[PDB]
Amino acid sequence: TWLTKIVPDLFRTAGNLHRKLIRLSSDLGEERIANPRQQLLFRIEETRNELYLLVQSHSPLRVDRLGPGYHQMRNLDPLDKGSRVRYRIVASPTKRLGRSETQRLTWLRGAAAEEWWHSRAAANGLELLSTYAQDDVRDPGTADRSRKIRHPAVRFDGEAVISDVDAVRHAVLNGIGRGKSYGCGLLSLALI
Amino acid sequence: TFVDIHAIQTLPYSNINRDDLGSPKTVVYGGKERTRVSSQSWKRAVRHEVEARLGNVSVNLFGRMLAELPSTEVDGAVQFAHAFTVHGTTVEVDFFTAVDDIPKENDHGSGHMNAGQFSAGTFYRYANVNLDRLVENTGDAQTARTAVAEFLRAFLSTVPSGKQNATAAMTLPDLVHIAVRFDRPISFAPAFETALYGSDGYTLRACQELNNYAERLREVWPDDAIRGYATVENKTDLAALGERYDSYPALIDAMVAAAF
Amino acid sequence: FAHAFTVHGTTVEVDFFTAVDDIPKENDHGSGHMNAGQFSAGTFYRYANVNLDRLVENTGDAQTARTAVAEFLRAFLSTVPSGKQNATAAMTLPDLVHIAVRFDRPISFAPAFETALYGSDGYTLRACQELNNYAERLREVWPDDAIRGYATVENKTDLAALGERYDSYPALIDAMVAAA
RNA sequence: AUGGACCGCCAGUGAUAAGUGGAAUGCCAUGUGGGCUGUCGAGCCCCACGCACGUGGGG
Repeated sequence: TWLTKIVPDLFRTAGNLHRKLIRLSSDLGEERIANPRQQLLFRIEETRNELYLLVQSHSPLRVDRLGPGYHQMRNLDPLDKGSRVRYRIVASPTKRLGRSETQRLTWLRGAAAEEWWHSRAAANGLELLSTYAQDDVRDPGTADRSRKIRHPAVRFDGEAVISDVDAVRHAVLNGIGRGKSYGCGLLSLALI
Repeated sequence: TFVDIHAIQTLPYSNINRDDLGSPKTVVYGGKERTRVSSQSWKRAVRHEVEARLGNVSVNLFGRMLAELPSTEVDGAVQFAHAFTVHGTTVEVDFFTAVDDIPKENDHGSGHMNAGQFSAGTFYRYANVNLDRLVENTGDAQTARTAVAEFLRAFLSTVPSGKQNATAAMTLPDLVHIAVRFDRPISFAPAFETALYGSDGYTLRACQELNNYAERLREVWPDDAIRGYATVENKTDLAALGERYDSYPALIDAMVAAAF
Repeated sequence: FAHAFTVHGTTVEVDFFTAVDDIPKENDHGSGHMNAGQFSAGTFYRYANVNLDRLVENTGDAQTARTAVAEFLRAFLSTVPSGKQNATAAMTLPDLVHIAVRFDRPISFAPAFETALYGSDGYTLRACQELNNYAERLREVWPDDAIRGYATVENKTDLAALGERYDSYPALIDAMVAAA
């Protein structure tokens, strides 16, 4: 993978955030499996002005119109088990259930979000997830370009001893939780 | 058919006309005294300029030759209003002394002390042309046509020659508005019956005030008058004065075209 | 020769000076004389015409008229009236010069500065730019084949309407006099 | 076409020379910003799976 610090300017909506992330990468690929996760990822870091954002990626980004005045960028290749390292992350805990008139949506509170998350990591890296328990988007009018929704993210943080390296790294590259294209998924680690 | 033309031409520090004394001529109008450039002085310069560029249409457009004996047409049909300032103007004294070149065992016993008056302001000029009688008297509509066009250009281009070497008052009007009227000629002089206040200039404000007076008079008496105006300012629209034109000679051309 | 006035409004600045007595007084030391002289500063607009037909008519020959015109224009740029210059040292070169060679009639740009400039900032750039806009608007309103040309100290603006730019005042004077 | 019609007040000009506003000067003496406090289930669509409880993919 490879990491960059980038910052869009004029961002009014989340979908245009997605599009500004894909229009700077020409050769794009998508390798999918029926039920498993798709194989960029990204995290919103400062949103009231322009919008600074950390991107994880496979294909190299170069500045575009109204981009940075420079191409930071580093290419990284990943992490010994038993050792603790800093984590991080935004995701959307949900419960899907039959809806009157299907619906994404202990169990809310800060304890089934912790249950949900450590479910997400599973045998990979053991961690503690900052529990949130509370973003809107609409289509920019372009045909076949989504529509309008709501949503709710949660950020999580600390050091996460990993129990399987290739598989937590697998999780780092695949992403944790739905809506990866709308801010979620990216797990960030650092040595303790 | 009456072609009349209004100009808002400003003049820097100058003394174009003066009294039997040195001070310039003034109307007391709207309660506020205001310097003026008398009609005959201005007319003389325009007539001299027309006759110079044109190489008896001068006895027709202008009533008669001053140095020729009357040829039964003393009336000139053309009417020249006396130019007067948009605002009230106080007479500005300029004290001056001519220097004696030969020096005595004395310094500065200057050759001649005196003081002459000058003034500056934005004069609101205006004129009229009785087109029909000009055609009936001149005969050919074409000579009349060339003469009318050249008379308007002379009205615009010229400035009187008076104390001009001491004050280069040569200037072009900021606004001209030629209105081919069939009912009767009308001067927008009452637009300035209330002299404008100062410190921000007067060209722009006098331009829209004259625009307000043209809207109101056009409102009370809607007419078939063909109108148009050219300005040195593109910042403000004056829809009541008619269609705007890119320049003065283009304007004069369109209104000479409109009379016939 | 027009009266050079300021582009901007100027209040008369008063300076209070006291000529000092030199021998010390035994008891009361005071000024020998004390008064207040008025001074002022600003960016003047200057204008002048030369009627070539009359100057050629006066000198008779066109060659002495040519030297007289070039010499006049150079004097117009170089000279300063010298009024209390020993106490103020007001010697200065004009910030901008614009020679036009017109055939129909001379036109002063004094109406361009009838609306006084507000202030707080340097009037030179705004005065040059305003004279530029008025020269542009007059060339559009009153079309003419007059040979124009200018020379300026500031390089912050191109001033397109003032004609062909020349690097120096003598080059400009020589070009426009040679053009007439 | 009006005691009117036609009709320039106008040619020229340095306001000049000379000039310290100068000497002296603490805004000083006094002061808590204090008490209170774990950050721990609707969400619009497409598709794949499902033990139709629910999982996951993408927008």
